[PDB]
Amino acid sequence: KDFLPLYFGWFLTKKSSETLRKAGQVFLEELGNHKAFKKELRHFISEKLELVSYFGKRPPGVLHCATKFCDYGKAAGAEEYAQQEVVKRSYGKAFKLSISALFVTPKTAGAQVVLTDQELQLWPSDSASEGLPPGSRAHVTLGCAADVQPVQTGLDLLDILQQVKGEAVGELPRGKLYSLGKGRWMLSLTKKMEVKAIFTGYYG
Ligand SMILES: Nc1ncnc2c1ncn2[C@@H]1O[C@H](CO)[C@@H](O)[C@H]1OP(=O)(O)O
Repeated sequence: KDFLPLYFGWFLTKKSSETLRKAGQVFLEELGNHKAFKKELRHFISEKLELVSYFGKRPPGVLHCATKFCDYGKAAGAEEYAQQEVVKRSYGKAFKLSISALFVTPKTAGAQVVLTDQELQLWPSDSASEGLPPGSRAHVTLGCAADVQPVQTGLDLLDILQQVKGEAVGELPRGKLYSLGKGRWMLSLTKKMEVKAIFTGYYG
């Protein structure tokens, strides 16, 4: 047949990618320098940690929010995903993604995406997902620790939302900082950030 992409997703514009990337960097700088984070460094790893370097594996270019990992058809449900009318119809079209929070764990750094009803139509329907609304996994990856694979980022977000399912420990310029234990951190943005993106397929 025609082989599918490596994955489908929304790919941020240059502009939006810059803006979100910087926001992520600033968050990492602020968080690592924050008194509340320094107290819990023993629950984060095994003197201050520079989190921008810790998350050394970062997206090189434009950022994205993946929908369905297809691995060129080899992944289960890949064909069944690509054949959908709403996918074929939305291919190449513009969307705005809403960023609700930035998060950090011992494994990944990322941004939480809250999909619109329309965008959720593009979310795949193939135990981490249990109990949470559809599309909760939706994220943009900002960084990964050396031996992590950024499939981890989605799992990390889901685990975090399973927790949030109390009171702020800190105040950052962009919002409230929450300490969720086990080295997990969440910045809830006072103002949700809007990024512009195009739905398409990555081949690489
Ligand atoms: N098993 C998987 N399930 C869903 N998405 C995956 C995946 N493995 C890789 N991906 C996504 O596809 C890319 C493969 O190069 C990764 O960057 C990852 O994007 P992500 O960072 O947004 O999660």
